[PDB]
Amino acid sequence: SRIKTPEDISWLRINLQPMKTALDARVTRWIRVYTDFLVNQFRTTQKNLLDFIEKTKDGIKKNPADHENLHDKKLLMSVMKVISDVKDVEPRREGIITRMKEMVTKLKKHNVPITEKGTDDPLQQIDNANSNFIEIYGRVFKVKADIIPLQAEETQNIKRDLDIFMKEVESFRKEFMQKLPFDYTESMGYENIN
Repeated sequence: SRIKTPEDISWLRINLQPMKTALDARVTRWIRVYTDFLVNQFRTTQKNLLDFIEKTKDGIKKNPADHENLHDKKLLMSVMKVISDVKDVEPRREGIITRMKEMVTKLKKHNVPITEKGTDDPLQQIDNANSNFIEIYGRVFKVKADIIPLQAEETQNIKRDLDIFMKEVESFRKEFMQKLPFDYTESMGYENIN
């Protein structure tokens, strides 16, 4: 823009406006390529973690009823889920939220502020998702406190399984060694091998 108006040489008249416009457009393409992806990444990871705390609460709501199958994990629409491991995955999302908030602060320098001024959104979509996240983390914690206690018994079950199966493995390995070097019926060459 600061590039001078069409300057004419002494010999003939001259203009630069098409080049000026095309360079403006080129750097505008640069700006667009930079902006779109950053808005997308920050907003998507925020909506992701919001929904993640949602489904966390919903999962913590299922098991509190004491049953033998609920002593184990849960199975729903091809997804497998323990209570304790989810009590653990909750702080992981809580931790990603902070880096995401810094990223949204950076995004609050191009496009979240274009929203704040242009469309007059009093609350941006990311910050709305963030407030909802706070509420749902609270509710998650409330249901989380009740079913903190979990599968000591099932860990013991795993151990017992490993034991029994190793013992039968050992007996079968002894039989493996017995029948391993052709100590069986040997009538002919193909027979003893087969």
